[PDB]
Amino acid sequence: EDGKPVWAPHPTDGFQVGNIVDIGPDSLTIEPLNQKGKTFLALINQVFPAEEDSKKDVEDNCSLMYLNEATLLHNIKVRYSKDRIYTYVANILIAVNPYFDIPKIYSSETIKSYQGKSLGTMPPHVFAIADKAFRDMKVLKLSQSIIVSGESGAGKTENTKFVLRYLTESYGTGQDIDDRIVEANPLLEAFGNAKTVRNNNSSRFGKFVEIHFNEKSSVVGGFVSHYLLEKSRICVQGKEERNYHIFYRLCAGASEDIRERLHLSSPDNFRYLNRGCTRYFANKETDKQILQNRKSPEYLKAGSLKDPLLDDHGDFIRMCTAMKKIGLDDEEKLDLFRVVAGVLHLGNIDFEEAGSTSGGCNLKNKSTQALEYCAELLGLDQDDLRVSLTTRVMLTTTVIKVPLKVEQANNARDALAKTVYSHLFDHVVNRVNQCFPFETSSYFIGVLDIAGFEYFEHNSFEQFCINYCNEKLQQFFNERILKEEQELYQKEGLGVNEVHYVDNQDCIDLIEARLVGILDILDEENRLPQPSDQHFTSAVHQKHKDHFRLSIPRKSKLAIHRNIRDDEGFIIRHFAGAVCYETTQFVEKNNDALHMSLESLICESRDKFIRELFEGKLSFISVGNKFKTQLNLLLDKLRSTGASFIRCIKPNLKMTSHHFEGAQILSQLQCSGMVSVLDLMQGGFPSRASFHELYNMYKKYMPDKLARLDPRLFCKALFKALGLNEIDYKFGLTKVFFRPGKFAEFDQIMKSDPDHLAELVKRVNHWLICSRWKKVQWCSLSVIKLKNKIKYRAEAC
Amino acid sequence: TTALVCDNGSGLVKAGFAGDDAPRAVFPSIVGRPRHQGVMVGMGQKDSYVGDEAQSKRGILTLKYPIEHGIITNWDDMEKIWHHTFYNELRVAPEEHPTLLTEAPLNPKANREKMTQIMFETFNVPAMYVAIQAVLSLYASGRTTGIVLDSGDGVTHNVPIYEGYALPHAIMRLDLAGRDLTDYLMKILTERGYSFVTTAEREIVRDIKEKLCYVALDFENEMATAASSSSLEKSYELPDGQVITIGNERFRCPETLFQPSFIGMESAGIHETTYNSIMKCDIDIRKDLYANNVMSGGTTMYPGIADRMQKEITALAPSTMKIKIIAPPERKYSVWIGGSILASLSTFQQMWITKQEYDEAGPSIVH
Repeated sequence: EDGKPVWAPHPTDGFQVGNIVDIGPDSLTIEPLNQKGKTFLALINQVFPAEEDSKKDVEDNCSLMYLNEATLLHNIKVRYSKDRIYTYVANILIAVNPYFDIPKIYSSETIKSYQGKSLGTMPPHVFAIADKAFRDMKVLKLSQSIIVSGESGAGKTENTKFVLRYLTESYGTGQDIDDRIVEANPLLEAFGNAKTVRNNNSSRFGKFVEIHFNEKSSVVGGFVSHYLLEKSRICVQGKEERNYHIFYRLCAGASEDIRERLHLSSPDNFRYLNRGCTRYFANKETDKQILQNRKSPEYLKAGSLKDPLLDDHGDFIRMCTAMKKIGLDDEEKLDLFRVVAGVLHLGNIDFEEAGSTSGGCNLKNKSTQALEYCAELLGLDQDDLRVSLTTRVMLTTTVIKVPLKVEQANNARDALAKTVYSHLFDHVVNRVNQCFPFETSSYFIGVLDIAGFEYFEHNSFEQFCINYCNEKLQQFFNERILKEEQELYQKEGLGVNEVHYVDNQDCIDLIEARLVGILDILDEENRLPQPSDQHFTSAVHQKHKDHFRLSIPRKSKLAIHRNIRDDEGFIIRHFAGAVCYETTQFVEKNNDALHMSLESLICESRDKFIRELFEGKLSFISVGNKFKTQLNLLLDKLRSTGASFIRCIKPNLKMTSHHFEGAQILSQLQCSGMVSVLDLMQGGFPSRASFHELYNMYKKYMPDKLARLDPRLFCKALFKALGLNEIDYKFGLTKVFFRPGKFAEFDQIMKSDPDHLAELVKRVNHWLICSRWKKVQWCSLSVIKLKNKIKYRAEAC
Repeated sequence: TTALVCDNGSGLVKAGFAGDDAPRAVFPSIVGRPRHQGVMVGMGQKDSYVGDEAQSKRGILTLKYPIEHGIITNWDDMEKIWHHTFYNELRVAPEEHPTLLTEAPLNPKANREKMTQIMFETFNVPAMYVAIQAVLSLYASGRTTGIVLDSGDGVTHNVPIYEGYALPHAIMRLDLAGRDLTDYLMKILTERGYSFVTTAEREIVRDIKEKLCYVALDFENEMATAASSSSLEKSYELPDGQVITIGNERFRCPETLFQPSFIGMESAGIHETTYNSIMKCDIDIRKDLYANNVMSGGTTMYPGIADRMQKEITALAPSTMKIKIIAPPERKYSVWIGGSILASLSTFQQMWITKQEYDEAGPSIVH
C-alpha cells in the first residue's frame, strides 16, 4: 500500500527500509528511508513488504504479519543484540553462533527447567529440541534424528555437544559416552577433515553419531557411522586446497626416531601432496618447532598458514594424546602410520610404454628405488607388485597375464590408494566403536552432521557430490515440513486443505537417472576405448537438450562463467540457485580401475594389520554408482525415523564476537533452504497468533465492555463482529490462522474508525450475552459430568 | 568495454581485441565435412570440423574454403566461422563489445548489406563498421599517401590513396594471386610426378608455396643457371615419409606475379598495374605515389620481392625519379595492426553504426 514501508536491497546490509516513489512495468523506483535522495531502482521480485512495528522481535516467526526472508533477516538482527541466539521457525531451529559463552544457558538448572515442558511455551533453546525428540520417540514408538547443516565455524560442532549433554543428564542416568566423541575429535580432524577454498577445517563425510535407547528408556550405548568420502582428494587436489589433514600432521609432527622408520620426506616430493597446497597451519611458537627437513620450498617462500585454532604440529600431539585415551597402544599407533606412509610412496610410481613385445606398459627406471621403499610398507614383493600394476590376470579354464594400457595403469595405481585409504578410515571408525561397545539396541536418537551447500567460483567434482547430497536432503526437508503442517491444521481442528508442493525430482533425474543422467553418462565414458571430457560435455546437452535446470555457460550473467567454452563446463540449477561446474578432469577424477589382479594382491599381504583392513566380473566396476548407492542407504534411513532440523548460521567472516554481516547471513538463508520453506508456507496459513497475543495487541482499540472479556471470547466476539471471510481467516483451538497479508489487513481494520467499530460491537451484543451464558452453563455441566465420571468409574472397581 | 577487430581474411581469418600487441587468433578458414563412414561407436565426431581441428584431421574430410574469389560461399558456413571464432577462440560474447569488420575493395553489392544485416540479427552486436582491408594498411605503416596492396589467396588489389583522400578512378582488382598460384604449383608439381590432386593434400601444396618458393632477379638468367649443374633443389619431407625435390618450378611459381601468361590469363603483372594506376592519376600527385609503394598481405612475403618489383618499376618509370618500395616484416598482420589503431581513436567511436540507428535505417545505411 501506499505509503507503507517495504524492504529495499542494500548491498552492505542485505535489506534496509525504503519507500516507492515511482514505478514501471518491471521496476520500482526505491527511495531509502534513512538515506533520502539516494533513490535507486529495483525489480518486482527484489522487494518485500515490511511490518509497521519493526522495533520488536518474535521468538516464533509465525507471529509476523509479513513472513518473508527480509523480515526473518531483521528478526535475527534485533535478536543478535539482545543475545537471543536461538529462533523458532515451526519444526526448524535457527541457531546463530556468538563466539562467546552466554551465562546460565548451559546450566544444569536450566536443563531441568526445560525437562517435560510443553513446546513453544518455553524460550527457544537447543534443549527444547532434545526434550521434544525424546517425547516424540517413546510416545510415537519410532526412532529420531537430529539434522545439523551449515558451513564451518557456524557452531555445528558446539550444537552437537549440547544434544549429547542433554541426553546423558536429563534422561540418561549414568553412561559417560557423551565426551568419548569429543575426546577422539582430533582423530577425525586428521583423517576426515580437510581444507577447502572457503573453509580451513571442513568435514568431508556424513557423521552419524547414534545414541541407543532401550524399552525401559535408558541409554544403553552409542555408535558412530560414516558415509561418503572424497575419493579424488586422496590423490589429486585443486588449487590451493589440501589433501586430508593426517597427510600434513604426520609430516609436521613426526620425530626423527619415527622418520627413520617411515622414511618420510618433505611434501614437495610426494605427488599426492604437491598438486595442491603443501603449507602447514601453525602459530609463531610452533613455527620454531617444525624441523628444517619437513619444510617444502612453498613453506620456505610463503610460511605457515594462519588460523586461530588449527596447528598441524601441535594438534599432532593432541591427536596422540587422544589415541592414548581412546584405546590405542604405541605399536598399534605406529601401524596407523605405516599405512599412511605407504600411500605417499605409491603416488610417485610412473608408467611408460612397453617396447613392442607384448603390448602394454612398464614402470619407469626412475621409479625403481621408489618401489623398493614402498613394498616393505605394504608387505608385498616388488616383482609380484610390478606384474599386478601392469597386467589383467584371467583364466582360460591356464591363468594368463594380459597387459594394460598406460592410462589404465595410472588410474589403477591411484585406485589402490583410493581403496587402501578408504578402508583405513573405516578401520579407524570401527576401532573407535570398539572402545565403547553398545550393551543392546532398540530405539535410537542420532545426530547427522554434514557440510551444507558449499560452492566456489569454479566448482569441482568434489563439490558436485556435496550439492547433489544437499539436493536429496532438501527433498526430504520439504517433505517433513509439509507433513508437520498437515497435522497442525488437523490438531487445531481446521481440517484438511489444499496446498501446493514444489518438486525437485526433475533436478534429481537430470543428475542420476538411468542411461540419461549426468552420472550415468560419466560412468559410460570410462567404458569407451578412448575417454574424453569434450565428449562428456557434448553428451549432456545431447540427451538433455531442453530443460530449465541446465544451460550453457555463456547464458550466465557472470563474466567469469561467460569465459568458459561450451565443451568446458555446464550450469545446473539447484535449490540454492545456478551453480556452474567445469568439466576438465571430471572423468579423470571419476575413473577408478581397481581390478582383480590388484584387489586380490593387497588382500593377500604378508602384513597382518593390512589383511585386517580388508575384512570375476566386474573389471572396472561402476564408480559413478557408488556415490548414488551409498547415499540411498542414508536417505531411506532418514525416511524411517523422525526429524529435528537444526540450521547453523555463521554471522561474520572473521568469526569474532558481536559482529553482524547481512550480506553473508542472507546468503546462508538462501543456501540453507530456509527461503524455500518460507515459499512453501505461503501456500498454507503462514501467519498465526495465539488468543493471548491478539488480546495484548488489540485491547486498547476496543470498547471497555469488550475489553473485560477473556482472550478466547474476546477473539470470538471480534471475529463474529467483523464478519470475516471463512477461507481467508480461520478460528483454531489455541490460535487464529491467517492467509498471506491478512494479519496485516486485520491490523488495519483495528486502526480504522473508532465509531464504526463501536457500532459493530453494539450489533453483536445479544449474541455476546448468549455466548457468555452458555460458557458458564456448559462449564458447570462439565464439572457435573466429571463428577458422574468419578462415580461411574468407581462403580467398576 | 574493449572493441574487437575481426578481419575477414581470404586466408587466414584474423582476430584480436583493439590494441596493442598482436592478434590472439589466426586460423585457416577451412570447414570440412567427413567423407567416410564412422565405425567407432562413441560417437564423438563433429558435423563439420573448422580449422584448426580440420587441419589436424586431414585426409578424412573434404576441405572447403568458405570465401573464394573474394566472396563468401554461403552464410550458413560463414556463421559457423564467426561462432567458432568468438566463442571457442576469443572467449567473448558479441553483446559485450563494439566490433570492427573488414571487407575487400571492389566486392559486389549487396554482399556488404546482407553480411551486416545477418551479423546484427544473429550475433546481436551493439555497434559495427566495415572497413576495406587495403585502407587499414596505411595506418599500419604510418603513412598518409601511397598505393595499397591487399593480396590474399586468391584476390589481389591495387588502391591509390593521396593525403588523405582516395582516388576512385584508378582502383584495380586482380583475381590473380594467391590461390591460383596454389593451383598452378599443383599443376607444375605433377610434372615432376607427385600427385596431390585431393582437397586435403592441396593444403600441403600451400605450405610448400609458403616455405620453399623464391623470386628471381631476372627470369631468363635464373633459367640459364637452372640449365647448369649447380643445385637449386630443396628437399621437402612429406607426412607419409616421402622426400620431394623441387628446383626449376621453385622460382617459376612466384614469377607468375610479374608474368600471368604462365597461367594463360590475359591480365597484366603487378609491375604494370602499379604503373598504369599511377598514370591514371593527376600529374602533381604522381610525384608522391612513387616512393610510397606499400606492399601488404601474406602472399607478398616471398623473398625476392620487393627488389624484383623495384628493378622492374625503375625500368618503366621516368628517369631520375625517386622510387622506394615499402615492405616491412609481418605483412600478414598489417591489416590487424591497422584496424587496431583505427578503433582506438577518437572520434571514430561516433562513426560506428549502432543498433538503434541500424534498426531505424535498415540496409540503406551502409553506404
